[PDB]
Amino acid sequence: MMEQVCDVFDIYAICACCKVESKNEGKKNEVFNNYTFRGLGNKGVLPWKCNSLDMKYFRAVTTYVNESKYEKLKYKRCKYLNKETSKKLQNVVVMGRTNWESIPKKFKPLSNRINVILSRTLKKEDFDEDVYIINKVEDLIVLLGKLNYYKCFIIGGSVVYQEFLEKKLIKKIYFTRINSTYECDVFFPEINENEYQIISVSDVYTSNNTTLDFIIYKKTNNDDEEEDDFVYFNFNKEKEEKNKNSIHPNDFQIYNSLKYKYHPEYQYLNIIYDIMMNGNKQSDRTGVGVLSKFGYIMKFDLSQYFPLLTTKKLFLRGIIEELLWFIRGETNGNTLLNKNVRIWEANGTREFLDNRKLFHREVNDLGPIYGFQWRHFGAEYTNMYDNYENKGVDQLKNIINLIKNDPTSRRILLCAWNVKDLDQMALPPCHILCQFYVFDGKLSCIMYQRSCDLGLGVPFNIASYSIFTHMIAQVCNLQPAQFIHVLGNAHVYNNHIDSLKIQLNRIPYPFPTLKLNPDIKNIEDFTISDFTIQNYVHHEKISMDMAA
Amino acid sequence: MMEQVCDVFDIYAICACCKVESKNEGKKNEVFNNYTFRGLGNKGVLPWKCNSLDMKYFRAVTTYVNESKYEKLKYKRCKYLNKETVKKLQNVVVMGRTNWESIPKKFKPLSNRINVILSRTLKKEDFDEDVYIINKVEDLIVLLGKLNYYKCFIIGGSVVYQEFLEKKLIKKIYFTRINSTYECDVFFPEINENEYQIISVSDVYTSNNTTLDFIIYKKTNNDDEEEDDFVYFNFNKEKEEKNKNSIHPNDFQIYNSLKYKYHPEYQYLNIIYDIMMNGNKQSDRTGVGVLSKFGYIMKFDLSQYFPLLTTKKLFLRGIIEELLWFIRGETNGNTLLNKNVRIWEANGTREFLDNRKLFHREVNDLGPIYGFQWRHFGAEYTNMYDNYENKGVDQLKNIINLIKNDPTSRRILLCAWNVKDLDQMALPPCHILCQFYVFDGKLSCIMYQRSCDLGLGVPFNIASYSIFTHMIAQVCNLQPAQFIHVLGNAHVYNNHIDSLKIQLNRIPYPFPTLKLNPDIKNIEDFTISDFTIQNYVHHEKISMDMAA
Ligand SMILES: NC(=O)C1=CN([C@@H]2O[C@H](COP(=O)(O)OP(=O)(O)OC[C@H]3O[C@@H](n4cnc5c(N)ncnc54)[C@H](OP(=O)(O)O)[C@@H]3O)[C@@H](O)[C@H]2O)C=CC1
Ligand SMILES: NC(=O)C1=CN([C@@H]2O[C@H](COP(=O)(O)OP(=O)(O)OC[C@H]3O[C@@H](n4cnc5c(N)ncnc54)[C@H](OP(=O)(O)O)[C@@H]3O)[C@@H](O)[C@H]2O)C=CC1
Ligand SMILES: COc1cc(Cc2cnc(N)nc2N)cc(OC)c1OC
Ligand SMILES: COc1cc(Cc2cnc(N)nc2N)cc(OC)c1OC
Ligand SMILES: O=c1ccn([C@H]2C[C@H](O)[C@@H](COP(=O)(O)O)O2)c(=O)[nH]1
Ligand SMILES: O=c1ccn([C@H]2C[C@H](O)[C@@H](COP(=O)(O)O)O2)c(=O)[nH]1
Repeated sequence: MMEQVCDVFDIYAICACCKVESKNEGKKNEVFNNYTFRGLGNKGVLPWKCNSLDMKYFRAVTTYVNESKYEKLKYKRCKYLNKETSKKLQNVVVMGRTNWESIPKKFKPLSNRINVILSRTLKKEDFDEDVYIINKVEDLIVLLGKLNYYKCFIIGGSVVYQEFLEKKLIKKIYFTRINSTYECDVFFPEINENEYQIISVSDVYTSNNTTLDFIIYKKTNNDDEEEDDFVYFNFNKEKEEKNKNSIHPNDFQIYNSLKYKYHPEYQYLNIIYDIMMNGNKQSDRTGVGVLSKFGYIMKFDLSQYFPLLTTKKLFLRGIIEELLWFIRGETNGNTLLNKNVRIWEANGTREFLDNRKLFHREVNDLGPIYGFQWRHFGAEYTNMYDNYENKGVDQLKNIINLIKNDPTSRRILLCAWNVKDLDQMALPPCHILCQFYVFDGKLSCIMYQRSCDLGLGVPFNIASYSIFTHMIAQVCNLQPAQFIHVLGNAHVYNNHIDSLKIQLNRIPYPFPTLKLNPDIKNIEDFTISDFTIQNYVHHEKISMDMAA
Repeated sequence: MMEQVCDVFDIYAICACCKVESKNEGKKNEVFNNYTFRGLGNKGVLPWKCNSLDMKYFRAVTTYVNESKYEKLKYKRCKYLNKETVKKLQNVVVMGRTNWESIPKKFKPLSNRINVILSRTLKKEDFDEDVYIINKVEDLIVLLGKLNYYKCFIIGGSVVYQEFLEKKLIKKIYFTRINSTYECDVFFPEINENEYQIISVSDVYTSNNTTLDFIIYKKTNNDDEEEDDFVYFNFNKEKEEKNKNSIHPNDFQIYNSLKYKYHPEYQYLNIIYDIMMNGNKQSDRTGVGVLSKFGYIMKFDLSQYFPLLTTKKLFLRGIIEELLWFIRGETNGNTLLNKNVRIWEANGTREFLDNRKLFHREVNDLGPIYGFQWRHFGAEYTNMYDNYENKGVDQLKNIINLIKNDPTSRRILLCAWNVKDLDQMALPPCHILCQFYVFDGKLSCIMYQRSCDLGLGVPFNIASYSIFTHMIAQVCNLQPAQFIHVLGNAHVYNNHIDSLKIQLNRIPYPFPTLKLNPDIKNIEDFTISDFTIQNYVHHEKISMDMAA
C-alpha cells in the first residue's frame, strides 16, 4: 500500500557481522539470538581481516543488475518525485567516511558501482578519486532522484546503518553471519523483531577457517499456456494435505513465510513438515501413536559444516562415548552407566530383558549388538565379559583396510544386522549399515536406518554418523565429503507435535565445526578429549515431550 | 510477418486413443511407435466404454480457465482482429455431430463449457440443447472472434480432428494414451512427426483395468526483486558440470526439449543424466572405467503401474526364474542353466570361482548367496545339494509372519549381506536388504543396492523387487503400494554412454501392468506360468556395449 522512500528508490543494506569476545561470567550456559552476530570492525578494519567468500557475495550483490527489470523501476520512481521522464546500468553504494577510509586502497573506488560517501567534515574537493559526496541523509534521496541506478546499497558502517534503520529507509538487509568470535570496537545496531523479519537463509559454507551463511531480513507491513499444462498435470492431486485440519499450518506463519530455505537443517525440518502434513496415522508396538512415512534421504556436506541441529540445544558427550564403546567391541551396559551415558539403560533392565525373552542375560549385558558385530561378526556370543580375541569377522578393520588399499571398492559396507543374533540382542539395531565411497582423496558415508524417531532420535543419529565419518576419514588420511542419511520407517510421535511446531518456526543459525585431535591415526585410539565442537550457536533446549 | 489463427484464438485438440486389435499376423515380436495409439471409436461409442480418469482429465482441462490471463487474450484477439474495449468465463468445446450423439445424455451439453457442434445433416432446429450449430470450420473462427471464451478445445471425432490438422489450426494436442487393445472402427490421424512434437509426459495411472498417461504435442518452429534474491543465493556455483564438454548437452536434444518429465521412467532416465553430467571418473583397477555418484532414491507406485522400462526392450522370464530360485533357497547354477537362464553363468565358472579363491567349490556352486541367506542365514554352508532342513534363520517365513501378524513392526527386514559368508559367496550381494511397511492394508518395499550398473543391471533390479513386492503383498492379503529403490554406488560404464545417450532421447510409453495368479496363497507355491506382464509397449532393444 502507498509507498515509503525505501520501496520507491530500492534502497537495501548489506552487512557482515561477528560474535564478540565478552568476559563470560562462569556461564557457558549462554543464550543466543539474532543480535549474537553484530561485530562489524576492530581498529578501523574488519575483525576477521579477510573472508574471501563474503567478499565474493558482497561484490556479486552490489555489481548485479538486470537491465530488463529497469523499465518498471524508472516508471514508479519518476512518477513519485512528480517529474515524469551508452555507459552501463549500475548500483549505488553509500558509505560513512570512516568506512571509506577503512576499505583498502586497491578496492577504492568499488568497481562498476556509483560510490557515495556521507561526510560533514570533507567535500568533493578533498577526494582525489571518481565519487560523489553528501553531508545529510535527505541529500541521498535527491542524488537517487537524478541518477541512472538499478538498486542503492548501504555498505556501512555502524553510524550510517543505525540512522538509515532509525528512519526505516532500508527495504531489506542482506546479512552475512560470520560464525566465529573476534575482538570488536564497533557494532551493528539491534535490528527490531517488529520492524524486520528474516525471509531467507542460504546454505552454510566454510571460508578462511570459519563457517558462515547469508540471510535476508524484510521490512514489516503496517510461458503461460505452459503454466496451464502444469495445472492439468496436477489434476489428480488430492484437494488439501491429509492432516491439514489436524496440524493447522497457519501456526507455522514463519516457516511458511520463508521464500528460500537453503540452510541444510531444512532437510530435517522439511521431513518433519512432510510427515506432520501427509504422514499415515499408525498406533502400535505400545499404542503410543505415530505419524509415519517410508523412505527419505538427507545429505550433509561435512566439508562445509558439522550438521548439529541449531533449532534446539544438542549434547554430544554421550553420543561420543557410545561411538568409542562400539569401536572397542563392547556390549557391557555398565561401562556407559559409569560415564553416566544412559542411552542403553532402559534396554538393560531385568524387566526389559525378560519381555525380550532373554531370561539368561545379565542386567546391562545388551548381547551381540553394534560393538560385537563391528569387531566379531559370526562369533558365538557368550557374555559381555568374554574377550573374543581373533573370533568372528572384524568388519571395522576390514572396511578401513579396504578404503586405504581399494578406495574404489563398492563393497565397503559395515553391517550390524546379524540375522542369526537379532533375537539374542537387547534391541535389533536401528542403524542397519554404513557404506563408504572414496573420490579424489575424499570419503562419503551412507547410513541406512530402519526406524527413525524424528523429534528425539534422528537429530542425535545425524551427529553420531557424521562424527564416525570424520574419525574414519582421518584414520585413512582422507577429507570427509558427505554424510548421506537414508530414513526407512520415518515417524513423529504425536507427543512431539506441539514441540516440533515450535521448532519449525525457529530460523536455523550457521552450523558449527568439529575439530578432531589430528595426532589420532588408529580408530581404536580416540579419547573423549579428542573431540571439540566449535562455534555451536543454538536456540533454547526443547523438551520434545512437553509433559509435567 | 504472419500471426497463426491457432495462437490468436488458442485452438487446442484433446483426445484419447487405445491400441488397435489390428491383424498382427506373425507379429508376436512387433515394432511400436506413437501411432500404436490411434484407436478412437467402435460402433458409435468409446472402444473401452468408460475410463473414469480420462473423464476426470478431460473435464479438468476443457473447463479450467484463468481470468488474469483473459485481459491479454482479449487484447491479442482484438489487436489481430481490429478493435479495443473494456459474466463467469468459460472454454469452447467443438465436436462433430457423430461425437455429439456418441456422448451419453447425462453429460450433454457439457457443463460450464460453450458447446459447438459441426454438422450439415442437422440445423439449430434439430436440437433442444444449449449448443451452437455451425456447418463449416470458417463459421467457428467467426463465432470465436465474437464470443468471450478462454480457450477452444476440438474434442473429436476422427473427421473433426482430421480437417483441423489438414489446416494446421491446432496449437497443441492433449493426447491420452489408453494402454489397452480394443476392437475399433474409427482412428485418430497419423500425427506428422515434423509438424508436431511431444513437450510433456505425465505420471502413469491405473483406471478401469488399464494403465494410461497424458502427453502434450506442440506445433513446431518457423515481487521480481524476489527473483533477484535467487541470483544472489546462487552466487557460488561452477561455470560447467564436471564432464559437460565431455558428453555435450546438444546430444540430448529431445530429452532437454521436454518441459514436464512427470513419467516415472524419468526417475531412472534423470539419474543417468545426473551421472553423465556430474559423475566422478573412477577405474575398478586395470582400466575398466565408470562415471559414479553416491546415494539416489527412486519410488514406483505398483498400485498404478508395473515399472518395466519402456525406453528399451526387456524380457522378464530369466528375472522371474532367478526369483523363484531364490525363494526355493537354491544356490545351484545348473537349475537356471537347464532353464536356459545365464544370469549366474559367468559367476559359476572354474576360472571365476578360482579367481574368488573358491578352489574347493564345484562349478556352478555359487555358495551361500541370496537363496541360502533368505531361508538358512547363519547355517554353515556345505554345498549346492545339501537340504539345510531346520537350520539357520528362515527370515523369508519370519517377514511373511511379521507382515500378517505385527504389520506396524519397524523390524520387517530381509538381509542378504551375511558378513560371515561374503568370502564364500561367488559374489557379495548387490541387493543388501528389503524393508517392508504396511499401512491401511497396503505394502511398500525399500531395497538398498550397494552397487548399481545404471545401463544394464538396474532396469532388471527394478523389475525383480517390484515383482517380489507383489508376491509378498498377495501371500499376506495386502495391496501393493510403493517399491522404493535406494541406490548407493550409482555408476554408468564408459562403454554404455553412446547407447544411454540414444535411450535418453526416447520418450517413454505408458508402463505395462503385472498380473499374478490370484490362487497362490503361499510364497513357496509360485511357478513361471503364474506371472503375466500385460501391455508391454517399448522402443527397439538396445545393446549397451555396441561392441563387435
Ligand atoms: N562488516 C561490515 O559490514 C562493515 C564494516 N565496517 C566497519 O565500520 C568501521 C567504521 O564504521 P563507523 O565508525 O560506525 O563509521 P561510519 O562508516 O558509519 O561513518 C561515520 C562517519 O560518517 C559521516 N556521517 C555519518 N552520518 C552522517 C550523516 N547523516 N551526514 C553526514 N555525514 C555523516 C561522519 O563522518 P565525518 O565526521 O567525516 O562527517 C561520521 O563520523 C570500520 O572499522 C569497519 O571495520 C564498515 C562498513 C560495513
Ligand atoms: N476417444 C476420443 O477422444 C474420442 C472419441 N470419439 C469417437 O469417435 C466416433 C466419431 O468419429 P467420426 O465418425 O469421425 O465423427 P465426428 O465426430 O468427426 O463427426 C463427423 C460428422 O460431423 C459433421 N461435420 C464434421 N466436420 C464438418 C464440417 N467441416 N462441416 C460440417 N459438418 C461437419 C458431419 O455430421 P453430419 O453427418 O450431421 O453432416 C460429419 O459427418 C465415435 O465412435 C466416438 O465415440 C469422438 C471424439 C473423441
Ligand atoms: C570490499 O571491501 C570491504 C567491504 C566492506 C563492507 C561490507 C563487507 N561485507 C559485507 N557483507 N557487507 C559489507 N557492507 C568492509 C570492508 O572493510 C572495512 C572492506 O574492505 C576490507
Ligand atoms: C465426457 O464424455 C465424452 C467425451 C469424449 C471426448 C474426449 C474424451 N476424452 C478425451 N481425452 N478427449 C476427448 N476429446 C468422448 C465421449 O464418448 C464418445 C464421451 O462420452 C463418454
Ligand atoms: O538411534 C536411535 C535409536 C532408536 N531410535 C528409535 C526409532 C524407534 O522409535 C525405536 C526403535 O524401535 P523398533 O523400530 O525396533 O520397534 O527407537 C531412533 O530413532 N534412533
Ligand atoms: O543384479 C545385479 C548384479 C550385478 N550388478 C552389477 C553392479 C556392478 O557393476 C557389479 C558388481 O561389482 P562389485 O559391486 O562386486 O564391485 O555388478 C547389477 O547392477 N545388478
